[PDB]
Amino acid sequence: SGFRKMAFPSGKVEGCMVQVTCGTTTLNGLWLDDVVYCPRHVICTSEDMLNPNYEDLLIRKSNHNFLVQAGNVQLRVIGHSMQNCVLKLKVDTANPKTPKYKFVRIQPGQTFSVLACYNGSPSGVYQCAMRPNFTIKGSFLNGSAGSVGFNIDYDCVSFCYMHHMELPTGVHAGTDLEGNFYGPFVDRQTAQAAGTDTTITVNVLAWLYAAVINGDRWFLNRFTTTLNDFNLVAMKYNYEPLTQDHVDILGPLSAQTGIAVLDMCASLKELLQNGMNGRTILGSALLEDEFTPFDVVRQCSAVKLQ
Amino acid sequence: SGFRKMAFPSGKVEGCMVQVTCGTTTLNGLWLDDVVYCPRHVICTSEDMLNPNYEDLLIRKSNHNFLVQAGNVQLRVIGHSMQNCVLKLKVDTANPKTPKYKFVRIQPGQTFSVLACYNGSPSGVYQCAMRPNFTIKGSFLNGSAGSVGFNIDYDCVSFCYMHHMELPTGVHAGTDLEGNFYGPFVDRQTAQAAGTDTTITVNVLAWLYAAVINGDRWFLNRFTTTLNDFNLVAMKYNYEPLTQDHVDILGPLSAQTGIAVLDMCASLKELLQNGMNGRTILGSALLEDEFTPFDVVRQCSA
Repeated sequence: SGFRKMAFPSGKVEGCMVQVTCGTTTLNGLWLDDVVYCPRHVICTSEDMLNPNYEDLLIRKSNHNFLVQAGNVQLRVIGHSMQNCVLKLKVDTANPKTPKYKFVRIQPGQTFSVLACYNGSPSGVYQCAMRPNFTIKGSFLNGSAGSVGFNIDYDCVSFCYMHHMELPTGVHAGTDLEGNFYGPFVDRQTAQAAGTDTTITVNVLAWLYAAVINGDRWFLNRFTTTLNDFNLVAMKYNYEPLTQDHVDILGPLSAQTGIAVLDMCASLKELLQNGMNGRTILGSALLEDEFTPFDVVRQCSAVKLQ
Repeated sequence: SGFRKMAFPSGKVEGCMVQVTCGTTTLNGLWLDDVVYCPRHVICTSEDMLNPNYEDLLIRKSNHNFLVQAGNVQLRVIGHSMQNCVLKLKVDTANPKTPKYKFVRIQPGQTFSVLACYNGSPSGVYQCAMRPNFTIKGSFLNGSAGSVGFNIDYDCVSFCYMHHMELPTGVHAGTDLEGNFYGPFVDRQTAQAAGTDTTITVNVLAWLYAAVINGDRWFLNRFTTTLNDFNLVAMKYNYEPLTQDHVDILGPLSAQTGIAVLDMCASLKELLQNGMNGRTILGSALLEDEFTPFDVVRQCSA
């Protein structure tokens, strides 16, 4: 029992992290087969970051201006190219530790594990969600760029995030592994702001189910609301609107608990309007929105009476 | 910036997890050099768990009763001995992925990473604190026993916890890697209760320093206190005592932010006596006590 924000074991991704130097800048890269992926702003100097012309910066480079290290093993760079906001370095050696992998672009509300790295070395792992404003509420310092987010299904690693920068409100932005940014952000050291961040309603509901399964049930109401009725309250408290597809996703959690989904919505409604009266839910004083319904299912398996 | 429960990367520990089976009982083992460490209840049926005589149960086993499986390769057990509540199985192959390691017994309030495993196969990793009542609040299902807790210091894995069992409140109980339980618990199926938990005061202060480092500045007040006066309020609010040794541990964070340790004691005293008045600290409406001072510097400094 118990219920924790849990990250995937990071060993497979650790086997892919390398150090990428260009000029005087070191950050992290991802070594898959014979390609190293990393943020293109590794070619900037500290003078270049207000409005870099990345094409112009890159034609000034050659393979000799990149140093890639996989641990103490040197990787000879034999090609480079720029795809959107990621640099792809071709190297003379395919990574023998390459897992089965995919590149996927996740939707807001979906979670993933982050392996934070500095100078090519894994430093920590933790669980994150793509927020509705396309930021990540992470923990990153200077030198973390090129850290990646991922999920593991079976033995296949789905890479979904590569980290580029920190917005001044203390949240983080980055790209998929094809280099397309999540959200309206660009890789420059300019003034940009996260949009208003809303709460992921479906995930809050899944977390409440997790609380019920683990015995925390003080907040339930035998009351049924409607989708339209709930959504009026949702917009008042800056919650993502709830769709019928959200209700479908929560069907299995609903069967295991014997609490219908619109009952749980009425329970969540009452928490929004009245607060939690000084009690906690799963050790938390806030409504938690970074567990997906699948994340809850993996961690709270139960017998079904038939 | 940002502050998050952050575990150490699990790769070096994943290379040590094996599956240990004795009869119809399977749990997790830690393979280091030519030894596998696992909870001794691997040698029990459902019936034995009521009141096991572990010595008599073990002396009835042989090497061949023990199935150790590392991935797709089985290892031969070539000796077995019991150390307190853990079993040490000698295996005929030294783990080529053995990291530099040490075994440490940790104190309440310290944190560690847990690599939850089922059937010898890693499932997930997360941070835990050793509570003052010597339990942890983890996420362990049946079959997770033998999962281990660890810190990584440079190239070295300090193993400090191995999981054994679940208590009636859903908290978890375990041993160090010498098989000595944390807390008054025993590896038998009888009613045992976690003691009254207390808030790890020095960790709360460390978390407040982490807030200020991130920019959450509002709880500060230039009112101050003595250590003896602060603890009087601490006692009443079920907070652990704050020792001079705790004040020393916070010294490095004190000089980073510029806030004297007892000044942050005075601010937390105000937080306890009034509540937070609807605000949050580091995106929490509660005073978080599961980040040590070392955990904070790990996340805010170079």
